[PDB]
Amino acid sequence: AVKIKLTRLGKIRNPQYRIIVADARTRRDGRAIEVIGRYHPKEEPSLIQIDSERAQYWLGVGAQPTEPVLALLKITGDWQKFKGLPGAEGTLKVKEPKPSKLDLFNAALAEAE
Amino acid sequence: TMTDPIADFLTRLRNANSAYHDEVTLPHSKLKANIAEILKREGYISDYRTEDARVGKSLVVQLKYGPSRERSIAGLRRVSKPGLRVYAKSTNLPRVLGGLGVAIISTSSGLLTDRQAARQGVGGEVLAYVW
Amino acid sequence: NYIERVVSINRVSKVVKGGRRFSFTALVIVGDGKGMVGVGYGKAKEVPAAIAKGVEEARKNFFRVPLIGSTITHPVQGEAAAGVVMLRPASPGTGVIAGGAARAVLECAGVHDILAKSLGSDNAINVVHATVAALKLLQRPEEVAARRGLPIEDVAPAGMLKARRESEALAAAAAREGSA
Amino acid sequence: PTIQQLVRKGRRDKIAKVKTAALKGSPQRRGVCTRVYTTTPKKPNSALRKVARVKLTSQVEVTAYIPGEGHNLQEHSMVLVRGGRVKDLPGVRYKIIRGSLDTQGVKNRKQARSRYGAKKEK
Amino acid sequence: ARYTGPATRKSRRLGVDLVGGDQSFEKRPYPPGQHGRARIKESEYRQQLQEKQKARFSYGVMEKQFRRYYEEANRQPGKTGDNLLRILESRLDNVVYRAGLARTRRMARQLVSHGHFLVNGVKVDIPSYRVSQYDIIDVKEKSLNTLPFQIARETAGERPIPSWLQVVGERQRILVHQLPERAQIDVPLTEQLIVELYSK
Amino acid sequence: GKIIRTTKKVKAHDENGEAGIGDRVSLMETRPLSATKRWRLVEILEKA
RNA sequence: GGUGAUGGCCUACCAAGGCGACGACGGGUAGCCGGCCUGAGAGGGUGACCGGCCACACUGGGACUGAGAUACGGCCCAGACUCC
RNA sequence: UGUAAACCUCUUUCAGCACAGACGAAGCGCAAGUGACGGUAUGUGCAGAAGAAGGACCGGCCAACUACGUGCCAGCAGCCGCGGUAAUACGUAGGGUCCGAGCGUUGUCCGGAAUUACUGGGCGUAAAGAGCUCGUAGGUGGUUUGUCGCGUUGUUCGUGAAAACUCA
Repeated sequence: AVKIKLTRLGKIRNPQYRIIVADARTRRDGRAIEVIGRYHPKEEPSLIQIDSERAQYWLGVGAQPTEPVLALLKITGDWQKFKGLPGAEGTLKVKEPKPSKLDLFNAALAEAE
Repeated sequence: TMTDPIADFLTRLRNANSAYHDEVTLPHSKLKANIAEILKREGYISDYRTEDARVGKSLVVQLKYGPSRERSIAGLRRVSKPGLRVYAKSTNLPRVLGGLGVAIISTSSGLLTDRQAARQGVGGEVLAYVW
Repeated sequence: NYIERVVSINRVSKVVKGGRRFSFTALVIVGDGKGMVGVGYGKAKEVPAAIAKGVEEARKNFFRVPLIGSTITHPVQGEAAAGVVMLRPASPGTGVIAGGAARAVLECAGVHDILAKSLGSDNAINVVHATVAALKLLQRPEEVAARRGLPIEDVAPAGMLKARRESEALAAAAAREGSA
Repeated sequence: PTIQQLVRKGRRDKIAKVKTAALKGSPQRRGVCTRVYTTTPKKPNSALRKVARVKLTSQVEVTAYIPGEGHNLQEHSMVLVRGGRVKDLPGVRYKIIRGSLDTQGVKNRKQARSRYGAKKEK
Repeated sequence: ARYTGPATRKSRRLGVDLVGGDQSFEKRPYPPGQHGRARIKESEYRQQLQEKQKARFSYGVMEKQFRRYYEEANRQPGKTGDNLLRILESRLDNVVYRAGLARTRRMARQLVSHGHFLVNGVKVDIPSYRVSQYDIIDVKEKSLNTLPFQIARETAGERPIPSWLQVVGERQRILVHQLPERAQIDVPLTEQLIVELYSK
Repeated sequence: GKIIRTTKKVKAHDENGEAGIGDRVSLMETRPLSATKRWRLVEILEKA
């Protein structure tokens, strides 16, 4: 088959995956075709990013993703879109953009004065 | 025999510059003429012209010496020689003296110094270095 | 004020019926650190004597250098008896990169950022003479434009002129902070 | 030389002399000494220098030099070898590391103990 | 590895105060030892080495850490002396010293090594931590009871504080505005010698 | 960097036995027709 | 004829032709590569990790099966060694 | 030796002892539970300098000097080479320097080595011009008009897996 996988990367404690379209008869850290996304669960809001167009392409040609990636697709709405179930229900939580360094410094100044 | 007329040209100018001669004499060719015109532009020599001879034409060059007999041409050297034909991309053009001296390229746009060739974007065969 | 060097001391000997009438040599380089460079091969039975000869003879035989701020114009090959040297400009903040002899020469001259390489005749004497020949082969772009009639713009590229302008700015700054 | 010569024949390079051939690319080897004796160096240096004649496990019989000033070594003792030039001698390339498998850190050496194999006074 | 031996020793080895207020240096500024007076064969290598030993024993870095900093300074696109010196003054113990809450480089190294400070909301028991622009080094709760530190906050009208730094508070809240440059810093020996050393 | 002119034989095919020797030819590759017959003729091109 | 397929892959017959000093036929060594190390740079050495290919599975041969076999933990035979 | 020391203060990281105690799992299940690492990582405190520094070298290349013992010896060494009672070169002390949880040694490779030199070398005497001619393959080729545009050169497209490298 030609499945959608996750490949393990990083260093021994924190994983930092990628999202792959590759054959099933390969290995885990093996050859690829077209990476499309990635996934950082070691973070709490747990990054997700996908090129939805090319994802829908590989879903058209007859891919067959695994459970976790299938969950991520349900979240982002790509699976919901490919199947037209209600529609691309956007469930994704985005990380909080944390404060800006400059504003912090200037605020501390004005607070001191 | 003769095989390298351009080396003949250049070496003859070098010999005559060392002997402090005033004017030079060669047979004539289109390529030699274009070279001479470029040199007359860049400033090395005063003037050239075409006299003639028995069977064919002939060049005559008028050199350029300092007022205190300072030679204007320091050094001179052919690079792309038969055998080792050296070609040049615009990305990897030669730089002489940081760019002071002059390369002499032969290109689709004709003979051109390195700067003119770079501004056009072109590159091609190299022929000589001058300083 | 002058900077001075002692970069070679061999123990020579003429030979005569009694024995060996030894003597001492020296090689001395002088430089203001601004472009003046002088060289001298002094000798005597006395090391101070040879050194002082080298000093005064360097102060005789100066030679001005075509500098740009702190670096040379162009690379060059200098030939002496067999001393070969391939000098070449650096980019500023690089350092006076050379061995012993040429390092002495250039550091006394005032260079701060330059390359070099000895390729033959390891002897300091011929090395120094070759370096000097190279510095003579140098040319100022002004004199180049002079000898071939064209102006500096068609004669030089832009980066060298950037260096010229910026170094003149630093120099006027230094002098106007000094006196003015 | 011309470029046609170069393309037709080439630039055949030197081959440098392999130093220390008996060890077979190995830093050390293991050895057993068939003899144990001493030998004199060349005419300028007048002394009497220690020597062995070892059978290596690389199957080559070779001399060796014996640093320090004492040695616990007779024939058939099993020692370990390292490499080192000694200018005083014609045909010697190999030294012995002291403190391995039979040899002892020669005594009272308190400076440069690592090279001879003796311990620290606490 | 924190060197522990005397600072007077090396300050006499090269005949320069690296702490400043060294009365034993004032007494015996000449070198130490049985041959401290003896004469010298001069050379360029000597000075080039001497330079970096002065620097690294001023600050605390070891040779390998220093060489890494040097490769970084040469890798950067500026020029090596300025780049290196900025990178090297960026260290945190030197920062707090030049702010003045530390009396000595050793003391700063100790206070950081025991984790007394707090950088933008994370504990920092690390001395070689660098500080970029716009970073707010507040101090944690219990830096109070350190008695000469109380003396610091009270009467640190000692050695001046530079321009690119600042202190604005009762708990002595530190602030950085730029990274310095060479003409701004003006600390001991210039380092073309050092660049040349590692250009060897 | 010098230019090297080189030589290379080829073994090719004509169905009708046209071409003599000492000629100039056009050519195109085809699927292999024997062991070491790979190119074919397109135009017996410049006469001799 | 055969193969999933082109092919002396194989076969009967026919003509005798091909290869080569640009080094065939022989000999010695070695797994190839992205890359690694070094070096100013060209370039020199290298192929441990990580990843892609290739060959092998006690030694040498053979095939079935099945979409697909070098078939490691599958089969037949032959041999060495071991075991009841 | 050496501000080294005791000495009076201070800080308490890291180890040590007590308590708490994770994310890693928008996940798997349609059951009710779900962490091997892990009761660790990490914080909270607790008593206190308390438990914690060696290795190589010193005539020169190569920053680092004296004394002592031995005085052709023992022995050292990468090269130059040092030892015949006064050695800064051998072994020991003091001392100093370089490094620093490492330190030296060996082995191999690149470098320096412009010491296979394309960039970047030479052939009168330093090693090197065949004994001299003829000429096959090969290499190289005068002036000039036109043409092909293979080499060559400029642009754009595809590709040059990812990771490595370099920049943020």
